[PDB]
Amino acid sequence: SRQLLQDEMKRKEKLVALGHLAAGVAHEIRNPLSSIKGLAKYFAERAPAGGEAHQLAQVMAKEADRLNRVVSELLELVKPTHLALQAVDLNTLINHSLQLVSQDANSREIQLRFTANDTLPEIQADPDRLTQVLLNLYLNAIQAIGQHGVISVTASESGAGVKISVTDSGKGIAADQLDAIFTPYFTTKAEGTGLGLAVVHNIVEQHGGTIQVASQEGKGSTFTLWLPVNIT
Amino acid sequence: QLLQDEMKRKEKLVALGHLAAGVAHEIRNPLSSIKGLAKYFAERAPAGGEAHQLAQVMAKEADRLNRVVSELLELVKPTHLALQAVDLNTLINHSLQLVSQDANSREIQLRFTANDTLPEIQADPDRLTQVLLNLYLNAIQAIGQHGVISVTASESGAGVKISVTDSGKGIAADQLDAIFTPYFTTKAEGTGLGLAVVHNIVEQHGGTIQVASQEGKGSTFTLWLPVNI
Ligand SMILES: Nc1ncnc2c1ncn2[C@@H]1O[C@H](COP(=O)(O)OP(=O)(O)O)[C@@H](O)[C@H]1O
Ligand SMILES: Nc1ncnc2c1ncn2[C@@H]1O[C@H](COP(=O)(O)OP(=O)(O)O)[C@@H](O)[C@H]1O
Ligand SMILES: [Mg+2]
Ligand SMILES: [Mg+2]
Repeated sequence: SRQLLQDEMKRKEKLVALGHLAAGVAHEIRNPLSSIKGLAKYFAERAPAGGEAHQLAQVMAKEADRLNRVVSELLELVKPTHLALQAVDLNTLINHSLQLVSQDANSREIQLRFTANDTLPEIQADPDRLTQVLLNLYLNAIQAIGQHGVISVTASESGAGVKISVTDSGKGIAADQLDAIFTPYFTTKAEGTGLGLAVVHNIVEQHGGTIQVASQEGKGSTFTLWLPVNIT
Repeated sequence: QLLQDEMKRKEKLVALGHLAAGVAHEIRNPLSSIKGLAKYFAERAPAGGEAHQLAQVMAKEADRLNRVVSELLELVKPTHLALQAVDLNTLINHSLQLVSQDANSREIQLRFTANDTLPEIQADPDRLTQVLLNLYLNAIQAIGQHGVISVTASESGAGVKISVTDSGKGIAADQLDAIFTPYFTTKAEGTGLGLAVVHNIVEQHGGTIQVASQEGKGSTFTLWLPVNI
């Protein structure tokens, strides 16, 4: 028995270690990309405007920024699961996230809607990762509405856990794309990282919850989150 | 359930491979164009100036990013096969036995007939067992209760064919290749990595996997593996 546990512990250790080394390699990819992004901006600025050199240098800079954001999200995904659990009231966390996105919503003329239920029970979760998830969903919704929209967030008690649903009024998603939407590296945006919903899924998986989506193209979309009241 | 954990770890390694190949593609298409732009700016700029040196620096940086992405890919590259002689009858039986209790409780019938004349192939038993377990679990999920699971093994050419047929719930034909793509799944819970592991192991061995499915009727998955790699 002593050796068998030593064994299972060793296989688990090998997977987490591979994750740690992968995070390091990703951090080292960020360094030449950041160098490339800076040097491509210099060349774009110094190059004669309007020409092919200027266009190519600016496109390459934009691509290097997109690549740094892709690599940061990849690091978030490859990193071993590390959750700082805490008892959190969801109303306060949701309000804080909404206040975090308020300026960008008002700039684009998008309404933030959320009603709080003080009856709502506290959940065992990592508040920073839940923020990173809510913000990713909010950003997706904002990009999709583009202007003149509304975001409705609600929280309710489902069995044991809670369901936070974020509904937008944007372009929606076709049923054909309704499955590749969570697939890594898939995006319909030229300045998009197709890893935001991958990160959302990973974080909600580490929390033992579920992410589901219901969308009608043009009408809008709704992302529903189930998070357990007790992590165990 | 320590088996379930080992399965999950294999799924995570396959996922890391996919993520790495994706970042590599996304990083590599621009790289060549950046290196050319660097070369044009450097030839245009006077020798020794700041634009010249910085252009060489940008080129070297693109080459270094290629080296680092190659490193990530090599790190997630799967270990070579532990090639050993395997009697597939014994393996299929052990695989079904690892599923015996869950199939029994969920009212699932396990049917296999062994051919004594079936040759023993050079393969990795643990990985083949992983492909079999993945196919079986997917099949049980396809039908919670009142189903039958049929496995057949046969010689074919210079190889062997194993077919897993289930009553299940069926998969439409409009989504056939996409079933093998990693992170692809038709259930709310669950990863989309099982058949990704299956395909990775089969292609590692040197064989092929094919699917047949009638909606509402059931699904058949066929594996061809070589006798000597
Ligand atoms: N609220 C939404 N409304 C419409 N489409 C959405 C929404 N959220 C996600 N999507 C779709 O999912 C794809 C993947 O999103 P994600 O993985 O977060 O990356 P990105 O936001 O960079 O595209 C988007 O390109 C888009 O097509
Ligand atoms: N034999 C089958 N019968 C019915 N549906 C299947 C079968 N095999 C795979 N599927 C569907 O395709 C998805 C892809 O399988 P897989 O990648 O293993 O995902 P999972 O880990 O959720 O089982 C499954 O989740 C299931 O929804
Ligand atoms: Mg996004
Ligand atoms: Mg599966």
